[PDB]
Amino acid sequence: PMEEEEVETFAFQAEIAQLMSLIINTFYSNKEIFLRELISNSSDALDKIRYESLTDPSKLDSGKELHINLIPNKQDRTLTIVDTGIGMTKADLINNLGTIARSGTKAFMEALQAGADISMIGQFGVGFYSAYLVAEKVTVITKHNDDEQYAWESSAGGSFTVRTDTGEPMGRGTKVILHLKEDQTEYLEERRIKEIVKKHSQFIGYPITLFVEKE
Ligand SMILES: Nc1ncnc2c1ncn2[C@@H]1O[C@H](COP(=O)(O)OP(=O)(O)O)[C@@H](O)[C@H]1O
Ligand SMILES: [Mg+2]
Repeated sequence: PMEEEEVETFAFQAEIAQLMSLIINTFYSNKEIFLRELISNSSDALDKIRYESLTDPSKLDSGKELHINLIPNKQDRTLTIVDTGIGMTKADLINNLGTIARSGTKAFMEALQAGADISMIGQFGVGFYSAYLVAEKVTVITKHNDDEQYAWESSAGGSFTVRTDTGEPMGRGTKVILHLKEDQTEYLEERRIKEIVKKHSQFIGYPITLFVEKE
């Protein structure tokens, strides 16, 4: 019997859409900082569930281990960053990943126009959008204790979608799936991933593991 799935399409807030266009259509060196930004997000989400669990230990029923996994896939050209952090409810996903204005967005675009390094993006409260330095499409799968599993996705161009995820269940957390641009396949290489984790993400307070498919 044919399955039926609901999709909701949302417009990015106008300056977030302008920032995404600037990130995609301008050459930047130092693109590797995308991974620092996504690991930082995971670390923040791990902190949240860790503290929430102090008030309410049953919040870890959906899984006690607090960690980050990095999964390059050379066959489908994706790099996935998975955490067991707090996750996002549907409302969190729509509000925090594109609809609500970020106070730093205009300042950051001015800084970039004046020649700032793209590394400065996290300081402006818009670090997630660094994924578009290396990815043509991003899919975020997330599960929060309060709610069902959802999938957010965008290829930029001004819009994103949200749907209930019918894929593999996660117990709790977020997976960011980067569909890499053709010229950015270095970020599937185990040596390159280890290099940029060591350079930029050395003080994060949860274990990170890199899973490499046997060649
Ligand atoms: N791995 C994650 N788990 C939970 N929420 C996340 C994740 N990544 C991003 N988010 C949500 O998206 C928001 C935007 O992230 P970002 O653009 O990096 O800004 P910032 O980290 O400065 O808030 C975060 O504040 C958070 O609410
Ligand atoms: Mg961030």
